[PDB]
Amino acid sequence: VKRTYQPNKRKHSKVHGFRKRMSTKNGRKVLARRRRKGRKVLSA
Amino acid sequence: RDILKRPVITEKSSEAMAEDKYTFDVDTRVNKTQVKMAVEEIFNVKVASVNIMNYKPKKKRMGRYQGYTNKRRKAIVTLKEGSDDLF
Amino acid sequence: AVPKRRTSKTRKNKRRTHFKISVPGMTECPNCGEYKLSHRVCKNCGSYNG
Amino acid sequence: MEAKAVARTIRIAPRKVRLVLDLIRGKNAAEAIAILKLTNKASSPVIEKVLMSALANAEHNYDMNTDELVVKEAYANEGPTLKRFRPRAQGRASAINKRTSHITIVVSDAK
Amino acid sequence: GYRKLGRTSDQRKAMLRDLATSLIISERIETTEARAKEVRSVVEKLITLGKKGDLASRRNAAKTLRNVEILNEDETTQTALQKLFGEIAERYTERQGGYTRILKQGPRRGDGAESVIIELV
RNA sequence: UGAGUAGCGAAAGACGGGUGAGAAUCCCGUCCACCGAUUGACUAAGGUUUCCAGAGGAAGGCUCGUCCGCUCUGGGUUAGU
RNA sequence: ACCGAUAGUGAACCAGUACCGUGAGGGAAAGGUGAAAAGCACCCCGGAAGGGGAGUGAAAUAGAACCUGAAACCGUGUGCU
Repeated sequence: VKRTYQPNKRKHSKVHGFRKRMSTKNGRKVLARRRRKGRKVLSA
Repeated sequence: RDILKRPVITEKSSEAMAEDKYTFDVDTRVNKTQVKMAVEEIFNVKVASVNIMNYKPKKKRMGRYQGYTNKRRKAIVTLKEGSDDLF
Repeated sequence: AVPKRRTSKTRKNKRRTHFKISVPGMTECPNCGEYKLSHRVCKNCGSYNG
Repeated sequence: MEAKAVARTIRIAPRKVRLVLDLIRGKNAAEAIAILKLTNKASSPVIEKVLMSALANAEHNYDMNTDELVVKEAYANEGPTLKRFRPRAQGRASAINKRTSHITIVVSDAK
Repeated sequence: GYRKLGRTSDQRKAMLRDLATSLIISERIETTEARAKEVRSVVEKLITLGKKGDLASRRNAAKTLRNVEILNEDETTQTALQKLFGEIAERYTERQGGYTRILKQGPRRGDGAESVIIELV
């Protein structure tokens, strides 16, 4: 049986990366909500 | 300049192939062209070739505080003339 | 099939009446002086010598 | 006069140890070492090391001869258990208990 | 047969032959009580073929004994078959049956099995 | 509580000699058995020190353990192609 | 005429941290030895662990799993039956 999560370094950085969220206006609001809460890592 | 940080003395690369090669520690933002010229400026020797490698951080203190060890950059030089780069 | 009711301390202690073990059935060897099993060798200094 | 010796944090489960302590209870000090040495339970070498040290206290600290020592009291108490998990089918998980007991041997001289 | 000893047909014949060739090179081995009663008959029948000495007896004994190099002779790589028909057969030339003796030791640790010692008388 | 009950996850092991408080389970030797368009030899992704040596046996290993992909202390990745 | 560790902020604690999800996101548990470490020198059994004495202290059944120590529950003796 084949599972639903196959790891990938490039696909994880090209969709949820820091530069990916800093290119859109709605993604810029995601980094702000995590700074307000105080998370350790912002984009991953 | 002070490119070299510390000398390394171990079982490998020291007391074995150490009479003709020397193992040093440098900063993590230097290339072997500077490492070659910096050795000749401190010890007045002539270097044949330089080999440099990198090391990733390694975990430590398995238990309460689980942190990471600093990364390092190891260099190995070979001299054609001269010796005694350490004592 | 699941138990319909809880188990008492009385019913639990009555069932374990015969849940015991017996004495190993040992004798004395008149060569090593120590206790030992029957039809076997003295585990200390000595032998069977039957 | 008495002499005690306690073993704490013994990994063996308690009710597995009580089956052997019901054999040396009331016997002599010589008849009990043999009963424990010629049996093949898991807690056999553990109870013997506790009964042996209880006789070493009766001769060093207290002053009495071990020629007529009898086992006066033997019992096992509970201890802090260890909680573990065993994965089962369909994602369920069961609990596993790594229990612990406290062993106690009391010798006397009957006087 | 007599008792299955918890194995299958082909595995039982490979184990009984392993113990018989071990009682010839060392003359004393430690085993289990149930397996000691079975190898007791395997070795006592091989000594009977050694007292005959015929070529038909040497070939009827090559079906059981494994090919091992006993150094009991201490020279020339003597085989498990060459020790038989020789010093073993000379020791029991007058004895009529009963060339095996088993002694009991006690239940072992972690198994509760009866350890025994079987040796040539 | 059910209960000292179900289970302990496809499979061939035997003996002698060592180590040690303690060995069916660790080490060495011999015999036997299994795979062999693969249970063998190289590599990409992925994992991220699990690699090596000397020490340790509380917890983890579905038993044991002197052993370990576990614990502790030092080490180990060299390119003009 | 507010709370006193299941309370009071999710967080008295090295917490938005273990941890759980591809991700946006969701989220705990864990305070108290003594006035002062004065944290049990030495002896005995044991491979260790843990104990029995002797000492420290006003108190060690105050020995770091350390103030008081309830119930469920698991035990060891005995007076009647």
